[PDB]
Amino acid sequence: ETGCPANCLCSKTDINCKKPDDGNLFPLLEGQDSRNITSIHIENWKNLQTLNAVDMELYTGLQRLTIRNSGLRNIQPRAFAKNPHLRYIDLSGNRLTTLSWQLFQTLRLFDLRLERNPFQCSCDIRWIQLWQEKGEANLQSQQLHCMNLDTAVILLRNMNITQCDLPEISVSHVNLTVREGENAVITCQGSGSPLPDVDWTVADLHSINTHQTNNVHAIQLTLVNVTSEDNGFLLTCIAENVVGMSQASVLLTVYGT
Amino acid sequence: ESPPVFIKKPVDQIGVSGGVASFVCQATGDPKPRVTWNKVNSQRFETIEFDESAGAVLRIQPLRTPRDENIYECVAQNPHGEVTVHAKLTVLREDQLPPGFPNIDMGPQLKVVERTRTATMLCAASGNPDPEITWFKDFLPVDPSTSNGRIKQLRSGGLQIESSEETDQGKYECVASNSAGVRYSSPANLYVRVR
Ligand SMILES: *[C@@H]1O[C@H](CO)[C@@H](O)[C@H](O)[C@H]1NC(C)=O
Ligand SMILES: *[C@@H]1O[C@H](CO)[C@@H](O)[C@H](O)[C@H]1NC(C)=O
Ligand SMILES: *[C@@H]1O[C@H](CO)[C@@H](O)[C@H](O)[C@H]1NC(C)=O
Repeated sequence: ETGCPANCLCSKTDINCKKPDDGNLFPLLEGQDSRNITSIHIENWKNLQTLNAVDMELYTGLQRLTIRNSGLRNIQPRAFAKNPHLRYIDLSGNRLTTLSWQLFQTLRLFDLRLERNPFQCSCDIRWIQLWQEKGEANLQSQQLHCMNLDTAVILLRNMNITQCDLPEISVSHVNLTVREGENAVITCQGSGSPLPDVDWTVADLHSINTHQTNNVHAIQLTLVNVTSEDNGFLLTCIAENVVGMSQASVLLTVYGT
Repeated sequence: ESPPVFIKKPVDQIGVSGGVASFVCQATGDPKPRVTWNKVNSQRFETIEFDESAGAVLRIQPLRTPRDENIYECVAQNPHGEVTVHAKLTVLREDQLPPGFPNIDMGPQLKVVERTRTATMLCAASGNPDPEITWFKDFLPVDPSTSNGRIKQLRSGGLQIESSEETDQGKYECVASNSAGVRYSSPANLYVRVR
């Protein structure tokens, strides 16, 4: 009758579900009022184990997400792709054994809370250690723990994974000038451990373009029959592993008729 | 006791640069087998597991050519044996598409249905030969036979879900295929509301 989901309280901007709930479905508000919701707070949901993209996608205005002291075991890839204004996320007190920085790549986070989760020490959480050190999203303030395969529990700041750092990247050209109607070739290459994926994120280019592969991962970008509409385009390459991301770019210049 | 047999063999895919391709494998056996895909770790290559890890979809998106063109292998394993099947990925450029390559004329839309009510997701496609429509939900093929009888694929191509249940909620896409290749619609979510 209200649209507000059972055992939550709703206003036009906030949804609070803090009373113990046995349910396993994420609370969905019924109505097009969804895009104006800026704050969702969930707590004491012991059976809420997974968070799906489909649960988050309607809340396009969301700025603050709290899922706290509940049963959360995992979050689907790209769960937050449609919540670009999400700058505060609290996942403390759940059952998270691991977490990927890729979940957060599209967001500008001010606060991300991860205390009281059962993390396993691995290279998949090196990024968290790194965010801590560089003061990202208030991780520096937090006392997180992880577990080794021998069951020893340590402070995250004492974790010591070898051969596990940020990817490096380079490109063959600093700038590139081409005549309209001709071709051009350039290479981007990533290195590091573990070996990064490498992509030319160049979909909005108007010219026809092909991507071919070549302890280093190199992708050749071929531009064919180049058009003037791509003059001044920034050709961007990205190099990604589980630890983090590096970017490199080549300015394209197209001259002629 | 019985070694692994594939009850779903992956099929070759010819996709479009910028689009999606999927390969499905699933294996039976006693004990229940475990399957895995094979060939670097990429957001563009996603494995979605099902049937308690005895099934897996390899989903590649967005497609890049020529770099993604390859043979991909699904390996199934239990204590009585290990076995493998293969499938091929081709990726065409937008300017290379043959005239009858599948086209999505109108794709599925966002929909909300009340639980127990009927819901129909719509899809309409064209191409030459006349393209065959199948459905995917949460990156997984939809199998009407397990619904069961509850869910039908219509002649028009729509997915009809009678007696809506909570597990019918999810992200749906229709897939149009013919000898020229495969084309995915944009996704649409179906939400299942209370009562
Ligand atoms: C939501 O907010 C926007 C702009 O602030 C407005 O267009 C829309 O009518 C609002 N919806 C409701 C249900 O108040
Ligand atoms: C961590 O231990 C490894 C050997 O396991 C070594 O590579 C590295 O120097 C050590 N670093 C610290 C800070 O203990
Ligand atoms: C290249 O692009 C031009 C300008 O759009 C087009 O008219 C022509 O058909 C193409 N020519 C070649 C050689 O690719």
